[PDB]
Amino acid sequence: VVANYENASMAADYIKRVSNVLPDIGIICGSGLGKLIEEIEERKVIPYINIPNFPKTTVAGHVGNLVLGSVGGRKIVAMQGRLHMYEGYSNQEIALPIRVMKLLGVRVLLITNLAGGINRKLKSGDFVLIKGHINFPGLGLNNVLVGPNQDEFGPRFPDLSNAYDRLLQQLALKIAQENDFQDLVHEGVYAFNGGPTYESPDESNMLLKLGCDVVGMSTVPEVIIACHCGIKVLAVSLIANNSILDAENDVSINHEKVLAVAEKRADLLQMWFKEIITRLPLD
Amino acid sequence: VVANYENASMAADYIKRVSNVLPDIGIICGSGLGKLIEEIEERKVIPYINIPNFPKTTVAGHVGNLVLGSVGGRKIVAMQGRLHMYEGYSNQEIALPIRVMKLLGVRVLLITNLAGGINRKLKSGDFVLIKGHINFPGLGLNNVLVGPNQDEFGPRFPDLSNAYDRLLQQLALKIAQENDFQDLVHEGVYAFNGGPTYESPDESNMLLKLGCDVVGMSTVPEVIIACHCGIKVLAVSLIANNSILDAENDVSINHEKVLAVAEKRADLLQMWFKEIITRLPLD
Amino acid sequence: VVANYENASMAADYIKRVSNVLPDIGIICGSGLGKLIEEIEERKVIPYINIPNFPKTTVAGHVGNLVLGSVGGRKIVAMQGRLHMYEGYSNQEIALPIRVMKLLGVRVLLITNLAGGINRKLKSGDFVLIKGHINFPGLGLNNVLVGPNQDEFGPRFPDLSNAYDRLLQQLALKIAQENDFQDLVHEGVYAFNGGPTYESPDESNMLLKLGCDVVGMSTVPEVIIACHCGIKVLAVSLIANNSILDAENDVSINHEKVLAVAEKRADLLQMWFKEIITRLPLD
Ligand code: HPA
Ligand code: HPA
Ligand code: HPA
Repeated sequence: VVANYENASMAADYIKRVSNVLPDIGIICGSGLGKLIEEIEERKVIPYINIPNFPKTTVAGHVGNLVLGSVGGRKIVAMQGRLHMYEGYSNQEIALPIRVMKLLGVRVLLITNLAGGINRKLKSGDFVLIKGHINFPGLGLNNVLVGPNQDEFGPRFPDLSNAYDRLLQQLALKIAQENDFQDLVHEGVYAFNGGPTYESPDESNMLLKLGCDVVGMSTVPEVIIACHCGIKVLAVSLIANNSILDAENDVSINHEKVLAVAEKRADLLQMWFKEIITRLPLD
Repeated sequence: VVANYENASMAADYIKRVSNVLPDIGIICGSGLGKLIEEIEERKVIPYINIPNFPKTTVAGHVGNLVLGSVGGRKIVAMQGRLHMYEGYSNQEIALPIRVMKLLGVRVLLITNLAGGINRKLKSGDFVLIKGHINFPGLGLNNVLVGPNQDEFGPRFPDLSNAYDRLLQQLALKIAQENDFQDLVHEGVYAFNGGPTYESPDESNMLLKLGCDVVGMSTVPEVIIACHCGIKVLAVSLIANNSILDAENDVSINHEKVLAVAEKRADLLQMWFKEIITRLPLD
Repeated sequence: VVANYENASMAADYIKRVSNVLPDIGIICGSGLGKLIEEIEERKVIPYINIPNFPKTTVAGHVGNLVLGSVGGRKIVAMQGRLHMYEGYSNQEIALPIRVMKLLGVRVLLITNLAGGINRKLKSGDFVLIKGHINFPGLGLNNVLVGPNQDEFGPRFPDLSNAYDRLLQQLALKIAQENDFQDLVHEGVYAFNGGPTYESPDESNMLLKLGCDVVGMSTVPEVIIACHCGIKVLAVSLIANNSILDAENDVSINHEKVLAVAEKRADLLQMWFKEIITRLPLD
């Protein structure tokens, strides 16, 4: 199923009938960072399998829901259960939910993820406001926009110069200052590793020479689809470990340690994004 | 349809019957740089959709023709309407027209494209004679030759050390000196970004560290297929903008500005390649 | 055919019935480096086409056998006829034979390959014990593990920090010292170029800046599948040429010169790995 104007409209038609919510804000949370989706007020949970033209996620399994409701007086739509390209999903399957968000009226997309630190200033438990990215799949002919262009959503050759909104980064940093955890908040360039293997010690060493501050396996496809159709983006990475430090000390990297860091920071991140949603500018 | 010896021969059989032209030179022009195809003498225009085994281009749309005729006393065949890999075409679809050119008797392939400047010495409106390339799709298992090797056309492991002919670069530079626009002609290494998104500011910064002078979204697949079967190549990039300058000044990159640069330089490039064709060495 | 637990078991069932050999060691040899497969004692040769669920190799042609028997008192299984990803094989086709090796009881995998030298200390005819790798296909969303994870074999996010066993590298180096050819044995980082084109002179220059010592077109997919399911790996590259030297002197790179180097070093490499197999630690 192509993520075109007609197929995305069929999905939005179903969502509009099931919930009265017309959201202005979209949210995609990383694994273990989705507790905020539980406190959505007046919420409607729609499984992916019930939405027309939504991608099939049975092979991977686990949760896959679209949740719509209110947070701090704001109408939002949240993706519960993230689609990652290392699972084998095509460009069309990744793009359709974001373009359905666009047809529902989403103008701001807030994204969180887990990732590894490359810049020696980044430690486990730090946050990174993403101000730019280095897209290795895109350079190697695996860009999420490879294929025919859907002209109703955006241009054939998008400009990514301002994909990460400056004013949204300033707002997130100010809220961190107001609550005195600005000592955990950095800015940096995000490198897209397709995955699913963690970067080898020598791959981390290469990313250090290339100017990468953070490396992860997601986010960049969603940001490009959102920037393509004109949706503002705020992207925040939670640093689970510094792979340059781990290479020097021969310390292993595994998913159990990563999720433990997510649990250590889940509540603080939930409070942070709840206030960001509340403080998002109006018209 | 595989771009094998049998399928390419079926296409060449049709072309040979429709036109008496046996071309020695092949031409592929970038968007907005194809006015020379309008001045082909005694020309025959063959739409792609009429040629057996030629790739289907209806989804992308727009012009797609094979034009055969004479330029300056030389017999040429021109591709009007370029096939780009960011559109979703497979390796086989890209390769077949060049291998059909080979079966028609083409020995020299002349290519132009639009691209962005990385080397700080490159300005908008400059020309770059490509003397080498850095193929990011090829390194990441998306090389145009990935798949079974068609032994009738070339070897399994081609050498790209001399893919860009030295004597053809010298000839193009001499013609520029004879007409006093050598101050616009540079040499450089071409980086292949799969596209279709323009390079982010940080991706341009990485390409500067990697030694890339120019970055674009085409040409390298055609050069590899041509070098595979023994066709000499001359490749010229027209610099639409310097993305390193644009990153420092936060200036946007879009296709409208790119085509305006192509229109600014179209006539000069048409005169240039008309003389290159005329001056190409004989046997 | 997916390389899952059920399909690999069907292949192992057939292999177990055809040969009484329960191997503990697996071997994959590069082109021209497989003479050791001829001296397997009490050996059984099983063509790939006869094994259920084994990938189809008729399009590429040439030899494709699984050989099981004894070397120096050790029970081994050898892949005769290597599957390379530049041929067009999918992730599932590459992975299945290694996962069948795992189900047969293989705990150590020994791999050899031909490659080009980047580090200026590497000359033609040298050996390189691979201690790490830089996987460009993996970074660009062409990792061999992209797709659904087969949980019976390994985790979703594997750690590659110790994919190349330290103790196996020490053993191979000691045997080289015992026979006085340690002056040919180096250590280095292996870069994975998808192929099938040899690296351009500028691509070799980039790999020099990125810290790559060796570049080749294989091995890394097999190492990742083996590390995924817990198989120890020893990987040795034979340097056919130094492409940085060849770029400075404009010397061509072709497969005929590469195979001549393999023939020059075949017997020494056969003696080397025969002793490595004999000296592999017991329980
Ligand atoms: O090192 C890592 N840690 C956590 N997440 C990651 N995603 C890519 N690399 C890493
Ligand atoms: O910056 C650019 N400008 C014009 N063409 C391009 N192709 C890739 N990047 C660019
Ligand atoms: O330069 C080379 N020589 C031999 N094998 C190779 N594999 C990749 N590059 C090379």
